[PDB]
Amino acid sequence: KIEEVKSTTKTQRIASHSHVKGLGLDESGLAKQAASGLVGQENAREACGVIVELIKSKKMAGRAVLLAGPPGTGKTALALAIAQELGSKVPFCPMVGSEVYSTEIKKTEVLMENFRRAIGLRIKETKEVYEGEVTELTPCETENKTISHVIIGLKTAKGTKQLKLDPSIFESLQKERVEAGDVIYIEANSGAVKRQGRCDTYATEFDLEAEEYVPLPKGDVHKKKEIIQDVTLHDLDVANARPQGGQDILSMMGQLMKPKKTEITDKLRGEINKVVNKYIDQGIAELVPGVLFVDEVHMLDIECFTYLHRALESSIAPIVIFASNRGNCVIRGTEDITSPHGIPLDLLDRVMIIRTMLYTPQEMKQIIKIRAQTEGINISEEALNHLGEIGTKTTLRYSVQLLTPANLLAKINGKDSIEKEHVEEISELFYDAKSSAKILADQQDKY
Amino acid sequence: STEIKKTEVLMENFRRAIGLRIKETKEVYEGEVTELTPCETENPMGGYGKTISHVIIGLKTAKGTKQLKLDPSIFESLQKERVEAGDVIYIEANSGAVKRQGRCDTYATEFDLEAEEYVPLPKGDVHKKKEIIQDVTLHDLDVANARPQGGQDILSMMGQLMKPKKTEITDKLRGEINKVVNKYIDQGIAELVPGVLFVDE
Amino acid sequence: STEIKKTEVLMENFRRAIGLRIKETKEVYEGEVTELTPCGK
Amino acid sequence: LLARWLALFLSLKASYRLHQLRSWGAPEGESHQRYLRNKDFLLGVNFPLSFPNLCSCPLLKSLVFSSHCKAVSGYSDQVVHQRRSATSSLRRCLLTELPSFLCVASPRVTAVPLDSYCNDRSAEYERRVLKEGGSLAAKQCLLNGAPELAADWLNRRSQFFPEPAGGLWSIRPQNGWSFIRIPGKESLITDSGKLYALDVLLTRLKSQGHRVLIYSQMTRMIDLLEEYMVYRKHTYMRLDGSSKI
Amino acid sequence: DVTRIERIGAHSHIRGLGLDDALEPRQASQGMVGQLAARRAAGVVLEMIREGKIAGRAVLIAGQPGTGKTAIAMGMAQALGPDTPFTAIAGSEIFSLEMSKTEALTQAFRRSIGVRIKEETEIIEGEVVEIQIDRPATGTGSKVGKLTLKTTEMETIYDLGTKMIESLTKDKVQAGDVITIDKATGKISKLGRSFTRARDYDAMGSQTKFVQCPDGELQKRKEVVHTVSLHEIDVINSRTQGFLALFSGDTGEIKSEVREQINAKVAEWREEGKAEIIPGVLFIDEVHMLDIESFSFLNRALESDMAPVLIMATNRGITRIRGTSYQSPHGIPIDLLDRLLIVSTTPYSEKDTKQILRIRCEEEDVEMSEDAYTVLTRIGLETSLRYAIQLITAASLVCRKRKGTEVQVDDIKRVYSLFLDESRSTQYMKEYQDAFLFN
Amino acid sequence: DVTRIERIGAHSHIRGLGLDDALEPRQASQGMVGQLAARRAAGVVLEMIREGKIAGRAVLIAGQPGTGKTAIAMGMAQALGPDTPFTAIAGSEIFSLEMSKTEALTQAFRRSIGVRIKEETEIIEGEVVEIQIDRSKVGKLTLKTTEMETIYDLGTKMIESLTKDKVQAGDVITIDKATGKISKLGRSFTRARDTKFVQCPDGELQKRKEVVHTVSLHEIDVINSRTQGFLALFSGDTGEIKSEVREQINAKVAEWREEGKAEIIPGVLFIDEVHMLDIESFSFLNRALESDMAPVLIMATNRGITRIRGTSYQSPHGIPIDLLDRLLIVSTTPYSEKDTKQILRIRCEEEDVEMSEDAYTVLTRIGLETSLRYAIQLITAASLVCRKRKGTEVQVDDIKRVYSLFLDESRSTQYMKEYQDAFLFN
Amino acid sequence: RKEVVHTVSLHEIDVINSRTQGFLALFSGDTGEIKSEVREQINAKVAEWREEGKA
Amino acid sequence: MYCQLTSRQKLLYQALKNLVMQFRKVCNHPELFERQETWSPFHISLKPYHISKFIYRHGQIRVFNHSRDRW
Ligand SMILES: Nc1ncnc2c1ncn2[C@@H]1O[C@H](COP(=O)(O)OP(=O)(O)O)[C@@H](O)[C@H]1O
Ligand SMILES: Nc1ncnc2c1ncn2[C@@H]1O[C@H](COP(=O)(O)OP(=O)(O)O)[C@@H](O)[C@H]1O
Ligand SMILES: Nc1ncnc2c1ncn2[C@@H]1O[C@H](COP(=O)(O)OP(=O)(O)O)[C@@H](O)[C@H]1O
Repeated sequence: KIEEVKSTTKTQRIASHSHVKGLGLDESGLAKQAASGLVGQENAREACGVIVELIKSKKMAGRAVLLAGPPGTGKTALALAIAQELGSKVPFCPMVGSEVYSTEIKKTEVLMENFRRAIGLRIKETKEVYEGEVTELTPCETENKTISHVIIGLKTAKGTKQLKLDPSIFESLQKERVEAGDVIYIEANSGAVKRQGRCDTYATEFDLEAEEYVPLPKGDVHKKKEIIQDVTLHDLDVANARPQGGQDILSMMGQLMKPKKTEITDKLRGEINKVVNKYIDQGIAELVPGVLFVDEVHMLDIECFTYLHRALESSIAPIVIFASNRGNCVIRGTEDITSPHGIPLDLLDRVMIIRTMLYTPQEMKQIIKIRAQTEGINISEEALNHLGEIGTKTTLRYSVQLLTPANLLAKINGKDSIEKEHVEEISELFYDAKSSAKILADQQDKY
Repeated sequence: STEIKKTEVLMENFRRAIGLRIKETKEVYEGEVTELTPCETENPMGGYGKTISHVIIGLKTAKGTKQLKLDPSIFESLQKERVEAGDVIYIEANSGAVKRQGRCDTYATEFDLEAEEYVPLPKGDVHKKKEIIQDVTLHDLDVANARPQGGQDILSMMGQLMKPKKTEITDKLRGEINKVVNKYIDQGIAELVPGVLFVDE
Repeated sequence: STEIKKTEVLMENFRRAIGLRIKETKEVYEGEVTELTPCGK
Repeated sequence: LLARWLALFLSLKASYRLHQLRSWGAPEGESHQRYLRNKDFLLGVNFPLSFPNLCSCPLLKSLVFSSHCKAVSGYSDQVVHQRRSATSSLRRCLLTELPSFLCVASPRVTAVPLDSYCNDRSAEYERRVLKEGGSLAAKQCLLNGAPELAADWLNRRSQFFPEPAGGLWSIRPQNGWSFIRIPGKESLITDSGKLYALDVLLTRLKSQGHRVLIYSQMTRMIDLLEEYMVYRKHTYMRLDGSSKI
Repeated sequence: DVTRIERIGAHSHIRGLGLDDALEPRQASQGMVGQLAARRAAGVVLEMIREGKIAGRAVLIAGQPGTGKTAIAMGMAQALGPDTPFTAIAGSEIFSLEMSKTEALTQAFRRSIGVRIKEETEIIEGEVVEIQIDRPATGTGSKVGKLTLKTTEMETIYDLGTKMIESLTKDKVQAGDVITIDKATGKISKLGRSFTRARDYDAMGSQTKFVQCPDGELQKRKEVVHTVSLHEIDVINSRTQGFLALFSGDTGEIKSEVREQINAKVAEWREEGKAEIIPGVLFIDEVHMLDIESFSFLNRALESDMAPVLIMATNRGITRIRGTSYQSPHGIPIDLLDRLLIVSTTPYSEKDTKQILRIRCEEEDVEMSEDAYTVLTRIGLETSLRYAIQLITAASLVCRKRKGTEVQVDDIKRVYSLFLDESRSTQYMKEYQDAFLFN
Repeated sequence: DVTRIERIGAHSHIRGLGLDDALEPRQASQGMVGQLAARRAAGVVLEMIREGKIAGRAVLIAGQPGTGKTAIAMGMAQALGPDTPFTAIAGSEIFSLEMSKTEALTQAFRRSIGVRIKEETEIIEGEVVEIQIDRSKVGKLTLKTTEMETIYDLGTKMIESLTKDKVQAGDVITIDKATGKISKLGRSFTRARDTKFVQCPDGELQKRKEVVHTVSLHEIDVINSRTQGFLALFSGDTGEIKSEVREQINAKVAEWREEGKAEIIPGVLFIDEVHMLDIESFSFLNRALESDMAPVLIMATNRGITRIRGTSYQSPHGIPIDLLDRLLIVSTTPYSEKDTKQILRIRCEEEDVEMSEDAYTVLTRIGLETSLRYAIQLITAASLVCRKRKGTEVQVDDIKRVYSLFLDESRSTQYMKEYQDAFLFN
Repeated sequence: RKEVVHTVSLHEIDVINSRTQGFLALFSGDTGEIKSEVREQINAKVAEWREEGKA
Repeated sequence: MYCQLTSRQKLLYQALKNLVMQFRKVCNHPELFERQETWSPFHISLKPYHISKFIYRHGQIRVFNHSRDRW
């Protein structure tokens, strides 16, 4: 008789690049005219094609490319297209040029955090663990007396064992306030203890208690498992520099204090490199060297640019992508010196430059269409042509930005779609950079 | 300031120029302890050897001596405090807490040396009461909430052995303090005095 | 410096340039310990 | 830094004793408008909002609410409901602890603190002493808060109304100190659209009072249904073909 | 007599945008008057904020000093209401000594995305009849006990657990206390004493006002809505037991790996229906204070799917971008100005000026004659609007000091002689040109 | 194959500094070519480093960009190798937020002078054949090599060590007899039944092994600085290290040097891009180069007569005459066509790619039109278009394709002059 | 048995009241930005002691 | 009554689209296919930092200067 269903969970939010799904190549490496949500830019998309081959080759260290071209030309969108084309597995580290100016560590070292974060590593961590209901807890003592050894009895649905354990595990059980009848998990590699709560066998022993009870664990008490960890080299560099691991008073204390950054010594990266080369030679690991993308690179300091010379040459370093949108600009921190793209010529020799074209009106229409069917809105043909008309006079971003304001006006007067009168009305409310600069230059006596 | 951003030094001074005027009672019992006398019930409850209904503490002050009656949980705390007859002690009537000040000055001769500073006998009655009209700036509330001073945890002791630092107090703490001083101003508990900030130069 | 004011680094170095010259006898005992006997009472 | 800590712990004891003496008498000047006294430079107790006065006054203790070991969000209104009649009322501006599940970030990696091996019999006792914690005084001082608080904690089981611990033992973070995670049982619902649909039907039917049978194909599915039905305490019974006659 | 913490300030009369349901501005409504073009536009972006589907959209409000840019910003703050987060930043506030600019903006963004959680829990709310606590003669410490609670209708006995016993005894709970216990949290709370059992009593154990005995069933539900920003979710996750950092603001430059992980787990709580996400507004007032370093952060921050709707305001013409040589519109780089829609405000007529002064006098409880409004309207066109808004209270106070009930024209001419307009002070600065310093 | 952390980078092809015994460089060997003047000069500097006897000395490698000034400085590091400290920094790496700019150079100067010592240790190594224990305590151990066996009476501090570390019969173990530490190497192959497996040691069980060890002079400062020093060595908490501690440690090492219990091993500081230093930092190099513990330092620069940082003054190399007077300047030179093609062959060996001889000719033309470095970057991208084409070898039309995909700086700058108003600022 | 005179400068009373163990900073130098609420409390107290004749 | 796949199920369902009871199991509950593992951070130790016996005997200013440090 009846049919029933439900769904009310909100979507992910729509965003200024969420229509980008890939580079839209064919198998020859040519760009399709419009595919994967992109249009145009073939002379750049083919080049980005060679760079996604370059990442997936793993062979190179410190190769770098610069996406250059006017505002609104899609340089960030193409860098996102590279990120989508690599999929989830390979790390892509986004960065903005003004992020180097930390107040906690030198600019020159904030770049090394990102360089070490853009190299990914995969590990088969063969952990082993004890878990169960604690049926017994009995410490053992030694000469001047103090604790020396521990008995813990554990029980699970598949058996029970009377374990013999290190007195640091007793100190750790005491810290977690573990008692008989508690269900606990112990990571034997790490001394770590997690108290889940009392076993459900005791679930009504009081009318009130603060606990939430848990079911008795399944399988044997003592067992090992092949956990697969995805981690960056930076996550090895930092965890050794201010360790929260282990069970002692010093690590337990150092976890609570303010987590200031610190200027990591090269010798520690030397140890991490020696360690991970052993994990690769044992066949435990896989390395996944990925991408560092520095958007707005043109306001790195000449300190940073002169450090990038040494970084991009390092046989460790990840592949790099830069973006810039500047002409013959003065390089920040130099005051005297003007160069292409806001980048010193000394660095500009070290990058393969990808040149980004401006759009024709007939490409504006096609981006705007693809954008409207991403915003989730319907538009009539003369209305879409009027956004293209505006796009010839103004800029690509402005013609996109008029869409949803017009869609609100459309449904505020009950229509299903944007009509030209809704775009034409919206253009009277929301000025652009060009038209505002006119009225602001006319009225300049009053501002 | 070197500690904190320019605009926050202005925002703190904008919060110094507003005062609460908040009035409350203090009530306390204090005096030299003349005796500690637990009082039994001749019938115990079933299965137990003896039972106490209350403890009497005799307290003395320059105005007189009074036997206070107290619930028997006090006797546990009166052996956390190392109390002996002829100490001077006080009990917070709004809270039930008890504290020891020292041996009473009348006994400051029973040894030629002893390792405590002797306390003069309290004056006024054994039970004291007053109102006080306390005043605090909203900036005092901002700092007292941003950096608590009670020591019964390692974060507070560590935070109190470390150097004190001015910190960029969030618009959320300002928000919560505004929400609660309204709760008391509506009830007539707290007066408010919008003050003046004067900047020279 | 980045931990102290410029005038402090002058003052520290002005104080490194004045020396005390203290005389004491060095007195070393060393060897295998043959016994220990502890000997208010 | 050990003597710093003990001299601090005693100074808090001295603060409550000073505050009473400082606030309940006015015997003019000590030899007729002459002579200061021991502790007279300690003025940190004269502030109305200082801890001894703030604890002695019943009311200021509520304007200084952000205590160092509680998850206070700030104030909110609350609603309370009767089970019978569905009648409800509003509580205006009360403190709230944050929900028990916002603490969900973790280090990706947790390294052992670095250790200096050395090739000498006298040297290896020193790193051993450091691995223990270098005196029982300093160890008890961080772990339980002060050596008197440790000596007390060892017997607090024998006291009716104990004080809080002062140490690292004063702290209890929402997950415990370990980052290791066992999946929350609510995940059974939110992993299956069928099990989510079932929970809204069982809350529908339990509110209506109807008796219900559930049929499934797989004994491994009946295990999943049972662990859900146990977790929501619905009452349950199962008769798979592996049940005895 | 009574006076709450919030009082009559520079925008307290504004209570919304005064739009009809067709999204047209009424000539005077909700405290807004005149200014049709910008109020219309503000209505559209307010509707876009309530829709919330789209991320990182932005608006710059522009026009003369003293023409309601901030008025319209507060108008939409009140029209949006308290349940959806609106963060006001004056552009100077990001220049911290505790943290860098890109951190201070990332905090200002993430403070402006709300995660909303219903906490529903079962409470016991009752009056204590009696308690028994049992303690071993020495032993391992296996404490046990019983507690009893009442209402005006019902009462019952609870057999107590081990952690309950310490939480009860920690707060000195006793017969005659009224308490509210949360069964899931394991936490007590104290409401006061009932009038009854407090007679069988000693030298004082407490001093507070009594509370009436609780009614209905002894066990009852509670519901709370939390509004927790992404910023405080990141701070709580930055260090264990970090909860005080939400108030002190002392956590600087939070690890990127926290934000990366919270962006995932906040999406999971939406897909579980466990928490709502409610994207709000960031109002960067006076944005021409941001450096070109900070604008270049906004270029690439304002394209995250977690970005709030961002509103600038500014009053500057062609002026150089702070921290650089380059002249540009509004003091903003075209790198950013290309990305956001500009809403243009307009100067005021006699009608608008008089109508603004009239709605201001209503909120300040002032009576003035139409002649006094005529001269104040003249003053508000001969001089900037804020000076006229500054004579109103002074004229009401001079009127009160001479015990008048209504402000007359000569009360305003008195106050105009007494407090100077900038244009008149900067004129007197010519006679004393030898006596003021550093011209 | 698998990839370790080190992969093919901008200097990976350089495996030394190819020289005859005469300190004359042959045309191409050890992975680098040409630069006959600069490489003969670098040979003489490499001998001054290896001799060690002269202290506080400097060479500045200067010349046009792309001329191998980092190449010879990186080859010199490979030729010097382990067992002598070499440390590299970029000039903008000393500008710490957390440490004085002048102290950061003082650390760089003293990472790069080594102390070397030798110590003798009684080490026991063998397969554990059997282990026994009782309830004070007593117990018995047996160890085996391929050439002997023993039984042993254990003492209490060993008993607690063997039992703590779960040492089991059939392990192969090393016992640090001075310290009670146990290292386990694996299990014997004959007990691999019921992981890592290994053969028993050779020779006798108890060897009085000699260990040579080296600590950088700075690494002694950090050990001395804190209640535990070595944490601050790795974690970077070393900052403003108290100069009276250095005044003691330098004088202490100066007596170990001559009582003969230690020897000091002068290393190298390579302060790359030296023109980034302020005149404040040059004022430190002016004087820190005149003390016995100073290493030799190599500095590299590519600047003409230029404004020195922190002033309006212009001087050669971007260095004040103040400091240039301390040092010897070796000039690199711009490459000829022959050397240019030969570098491209060696990069093609190091990247492992084949290309046509006329492909090497057109790529050499591109190299001479674009100052080499851009042509080196085309090699890899050409091979990737060849791989897209399923080609065996890079052809001229693979290079002409990739040359149109990726612009050099000159064509990029020329195209930036067409749309000159569309980019921001000029 | 005697009374004695101490001279102590107002800054030391300001530092001693700045934190729980403030007197260590009189020697260590490691203090700065003393809260203005302390300095104006010390004015009131030191003026009060002068009116009470005690200092 | 109809049901969507959950956000986690859709991944495994596509892997099956790329043997009908192996297909039903994932659609019914993903714990029938793979149980959610007990996650924990990656645990690591470096080498212990080796300090020479010579440096430990003669090489700390806390030790070799103790007679001076007394003054
Ligand atoms: N080729 C393209 N294909 C699809 N979307 C594009 C393309 N070029 C630009 N866009 C879109 O238009 C806007 C401007 O591009 P963007 O990458 O932001 O420019 P810019 O490099 O100057 O910062 C973004 O919404 C972007 O996703
Ligand atoms: N349209 C308006 N309706 C009502 N009051 C307004 C209006 N425009 C401005 N005001 C009021 O006049 C004053 C000037 O507005 P303000 O927001 O401060 O100007 P702006 O931000 O543009 O410089 C404020 O007191 C404000 O409340
Ligand atoms: N002599 C050489 N033999 C082999 N490769 C060289 C040689 N000289 C330069 N190279 C290569 O050309 C690049 C340019 O020289 P480099 O030393 O890096 O110049 P610079 O330091 O001025 O930027 C080197 O990084 C290396 O890849």
